[PDB]
Amino acid sequence: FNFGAYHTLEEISQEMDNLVAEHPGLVSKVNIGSSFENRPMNVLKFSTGGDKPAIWLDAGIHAREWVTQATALWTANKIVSDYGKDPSITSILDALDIFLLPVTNPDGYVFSQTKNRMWRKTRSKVSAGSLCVGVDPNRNWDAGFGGPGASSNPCSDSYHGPSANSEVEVKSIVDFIKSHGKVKAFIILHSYSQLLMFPYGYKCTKLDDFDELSEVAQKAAQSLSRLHGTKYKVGPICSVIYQASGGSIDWSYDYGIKYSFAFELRDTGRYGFLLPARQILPTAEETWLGLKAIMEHVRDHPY
Amino acid sequence: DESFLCYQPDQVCCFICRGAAPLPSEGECNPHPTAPWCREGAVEWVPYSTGQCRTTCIPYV
Ligand SMILES: N[C@H](CCC(=O)O)C(=O)O
Ligand SMILES: [Zn+2]
Repeated sequence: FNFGAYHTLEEISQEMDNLVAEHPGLVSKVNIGSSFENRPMNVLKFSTGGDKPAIWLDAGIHAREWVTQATALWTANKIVSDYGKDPSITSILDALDIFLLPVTNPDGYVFSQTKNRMWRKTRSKVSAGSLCVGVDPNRNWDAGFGGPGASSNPCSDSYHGPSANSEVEVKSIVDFIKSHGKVKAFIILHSYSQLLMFPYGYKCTKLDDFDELSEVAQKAAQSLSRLHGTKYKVGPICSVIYQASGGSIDWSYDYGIKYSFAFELRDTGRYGFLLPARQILPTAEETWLGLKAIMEHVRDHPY
Repeated sequence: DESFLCYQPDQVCCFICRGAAPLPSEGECNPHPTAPWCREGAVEWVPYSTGQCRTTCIPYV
């Protein structure tokens, strides 16, 4: 399997199944729902066993950000390859389970690979009258739903949908998290801009855990930087990128999940969403150092 | 000079202006602190409306 190339959804699913079959005592596949076009929403669960808290990690909520899905897939392989050898991932997995959703919007991903390379949204049909397709799945969460930075126009790239959790992909994630009940970190991957962010996107005020989330984000950005010299900027969503009501980490934080972070991966605009395949591996490797720093902090600070 | 953010169907644009504000054709616009990306790209002063503005845009990311 070549982790340094973009793959079709069929290729991704096969590799997820190959991972499970070659590491049965550590990885399992959990289906949490289905897409609008009825494709299975499969999460990989990494666990050493026992009733324990968990970290949620997702990628590809926006179809066109192909470096995210590729990074999530390489990350799955990196956990299984390093478990038992690297002391840090080994001790992380003694304390916590990791849930990883590589392709959060499978319908959009396939549409972007076959018809439109810039597609962002889901592929649901609009309940109007509308002639436009799809909802922005990162404006559909119940956290300042409908506010600034989200549109009521179905033809917009930031359309919020008719109501919070209208998209089955999003409702499938919310239902899993609420049923699980012990999720302690929520991390979502987007591309581009090179930013490591924490709540609020729906408002520009400081959240209660500002000082701790800022320090954790700065430490992760530091660790990321050390491999290839790539520099990230850190801050709340609202001030470092833009206001964006109805986002996932605003929902997770307000639900009580304190370590809620968002990455904008590589690049800063030279290639944008069309990141060369030659940059997949360098992007995934350095992102792993940032991810590991955040998970170490979750491991060391139970709540 | 005041700084603004405008939401459009396919992109987000910031405007840094002196003696003007974005026109209604620029989308849904309100005053907003500048973000990192805005300062980097909005480098040139151009005649805008009744004044002058610097502007740059990014896609929803
Ligand atoms: N447009 C945003 C990027 C970061 C965010 O606002 O949370 C998103 O919804 O993907
Ligand atoms: Zn995105």
